Amino acid sequence: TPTTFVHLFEWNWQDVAQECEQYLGPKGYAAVQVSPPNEHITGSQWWTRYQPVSYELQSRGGNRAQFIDMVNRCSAAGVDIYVDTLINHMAAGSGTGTAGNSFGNKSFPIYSPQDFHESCTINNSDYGNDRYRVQNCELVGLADLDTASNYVQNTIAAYINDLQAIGVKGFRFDASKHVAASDIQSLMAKVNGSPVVFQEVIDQGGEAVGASEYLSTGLVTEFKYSTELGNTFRNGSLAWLSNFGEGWGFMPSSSAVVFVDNHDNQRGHGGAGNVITFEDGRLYDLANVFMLAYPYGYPKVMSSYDFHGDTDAGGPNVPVHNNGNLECFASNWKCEHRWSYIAGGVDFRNNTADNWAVTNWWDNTNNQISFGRGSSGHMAINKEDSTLTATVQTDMASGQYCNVLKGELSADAKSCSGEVITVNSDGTINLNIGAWDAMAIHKNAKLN
Ligand SMILES: [C]=C1O[C](O[C]2[C]([C][O])O[C](O[C]3[C]([C][O])O[C]([O])[C]([O])[C]3[O])[C]([O])[C]2[O])[C]([O])[C]([O])[C]1[N][C]1[C]=C([C]=O)/C(=O\[C]2O[C]([C][O])[C](O[C]3OC(=[C])[C]([N][C]4[C]=C([C]=O)C(=O)[C]([O])[C]4[O])[C]([O])[C]3[O])[C]([O])[C]2[O])[C]([O])[C]1[O]
Ligand SMILES: [Ca+2]
Ligand SMILES: [Cl-]
Repeated sequence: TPTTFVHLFEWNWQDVAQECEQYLGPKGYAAVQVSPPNEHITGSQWWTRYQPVSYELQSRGGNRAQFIDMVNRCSAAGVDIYVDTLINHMAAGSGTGTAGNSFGNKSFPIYSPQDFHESCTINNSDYGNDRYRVQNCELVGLADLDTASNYVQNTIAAYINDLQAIGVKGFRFDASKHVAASDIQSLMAKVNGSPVVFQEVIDQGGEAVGASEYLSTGLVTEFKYSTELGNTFRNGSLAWLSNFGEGWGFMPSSSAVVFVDNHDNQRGHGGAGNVITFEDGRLYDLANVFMLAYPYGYPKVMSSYDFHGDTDAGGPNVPVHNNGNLECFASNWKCEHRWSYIAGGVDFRNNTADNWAVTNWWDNTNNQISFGRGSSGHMAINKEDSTLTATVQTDMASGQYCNVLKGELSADAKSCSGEVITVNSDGTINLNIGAWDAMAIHKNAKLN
C-alpha cells in the first residue's frame, strides 16, 4: 500500500518523469512534491520559485508540455504529483518572469495594486502577538494578496482546477499561516472535487496563529516532529520515543504531514542545527528508519543536492539522468530517496500498513530500541557504541527474513541480497546489530 511521498527539490520535469518510471513506481513511493511549476522571477537562487509572476506553466523545471508529460508518465507508473502552490503572495519589487512577462509596483499580468493588502512588514515579534500583521503584512517583502477578495480567490482556484484537469492529485499550500483559515475555507469551496491538500504552518507553540486552525481545510505540516526527532536523536535517548506523537503534544496523526527535514530547515531557513540532514550520513539513515517504521503521520522523504555551504544556491548544472549515468550520491544530487536504509524504510512502511499499532516496545533505557507492527513487521535500531545482542519478542511467524534496510528478496523468494534475520519458533529474535546500525523485516520479504 502506498504510504510515503518524496520532495524532489529543484528536479526538472524530465528527470522527475524518468525517476517515476525507473524508481519511484517500482519502489512504491505514493507521490512526488514538485517545485513551483508556475512563472516566477529569473535568477539562479533556489528561492526564485517562491516569487510568482503569473500562473503560466513556464518555469525553471520546464514548459507546459514537459509538465503535462511528467504528470502522465508518473501517473502511468502509479505515482501522483503534488504541486507546491503559492496562495499568499506574488514577487517582490519589479523585473521579468520565466515566461517573458514583466511586472513591477504590485502590477502583474493577472493582478493590479488594488488586489493586494496595503504594504506593511511582518516583524519577528508579530508572530507572537499580532495575528493581523502576520496575515495582512508582507513576508520578507513579498506582495501580500488580498485573499478575502472574490477575484483573487477565483483566480487562484482557476489555477488549481486547471492543474487537476491535467491530472495533478495534490497541493502544498505554501505560507498558509500567512492566510486566514477562513480565507482558505472560502477558496476551497471554489476548488473542484477533493484533492489532497497539505498546508505549511510552522507551530512550535506560543504563536498568535496556531496550526489547529487549519485542520478543517486539509493536512498540516507538523514541524514539532522534525525538531523533536532531531533533538532526541542528537541530544537525548531513543527510549523516550515509546510514545512519540500525540503523547508529546503533536496534532492528530491522521492530520499530520511529517519529515526529518524539508527544503527550508535543512539550510537554516527557520531551522536550527538540531535538524538532521543528508550531511549527517548514518545519523540521517537512522532518523529516517525510525520515522518510516513508526505509525504517526504521512511522511515525506527529502531529496536534496549538495549546496556547498551556499544557502541561497540553486541546484546542480547537470541533470540527474545524464546521458546514461546517474548523477546521484556525490557532490551534485544526493538522491536520499534511493539510499538503501531510506528506501528499505519505505518498503517496510508499505508492507505494514495493515497494522498501525506499535507492539512489543523494548529499549535499554537509552539508545537501543525495538518494536513491531504486530505480525506484519519488526525493527530495531542500535545507536550505542556496542553491539546490540538482546533477545526481543515479536509477533511474527518463525522463519528467515531479509533485513530490508540492507537488501531485498529475490523474484523466486529463495534468497536475499543482504543479511538474513531469523525469527525463532517462539517468535523471538536474537539481535546482532553493530553500533549505529539497524534492521527491519516484514511479512512480505520472507524466504521460502
Ligand atoms: C521560510 C519560512 O518563513 C516563515 O517561517 C517563520 C520563521 C521564519 O524564520 O520564523 C518562525 O519560525 C521559527 C520558530 C518556530 O517556532 O522558532 C524560532 O526559534 C526560530 O527562530 C524561527 O525561525 C515562524 O514561526 C515561522 O512561521 C514563513 O511562515 C514560512 O511560510 C516560510 N516557508 C515557506 C514560505 C516561503 C515564501 O514563499 C519560502 O521562502 C523562500 O522564498 C523567499 C522568496 O524568494 C525567500 O526570500 C528571498 O526573497 C525576498 C524578497 C528577500 N527579501 C528582501 C527584499 C526586500 C524588499 O524587496 C526587503 O523587504 C526584505 O526584508 C529583504 O530581506 C529575501 O532576502 C530573499 O531571501 C526566502 O528566503 C525563502 O526561504 C519558503 O521556502 C517556504 O517553504
Ligand atoms: Ca497574507
Ligand atoms: Cl513543507
